[PDB]
Amino acid sequence: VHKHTGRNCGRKFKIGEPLYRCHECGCDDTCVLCIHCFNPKDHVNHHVCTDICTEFTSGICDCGDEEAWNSPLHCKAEEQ
Amino acid sequence: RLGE
Ligand SMILES: [Zn+2]
Ligand SMILES: [Zn+2]
Ligand SMILES: [Zn+2]
Repeated sequence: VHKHTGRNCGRKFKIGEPLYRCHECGCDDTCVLCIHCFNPKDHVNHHVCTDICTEFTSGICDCGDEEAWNSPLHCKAEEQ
Repeated sequence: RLGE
């Protein structure tokens, strides 16, 4: 359902929705992952922070956009 | 990305 094989996720966050950042994996502070995409197995000993999309905040999940990540990601939605 |  949340699978996006061959392309980026690009899910636009809604108010109150959680999002993920990894200090090690993100190219900068703005690189984020939705809950359907964030895979714990990609960030075992990494520094991960969960945030919440506010009224004052907007944008999209970067899962599958290689420009956003220092390391290749393994999308959670791909797992069976 | 997230911003704004
Ligand atoms: Zn996503
Ligand atoms: Zn994904
Ligand atoms: Zn990471």
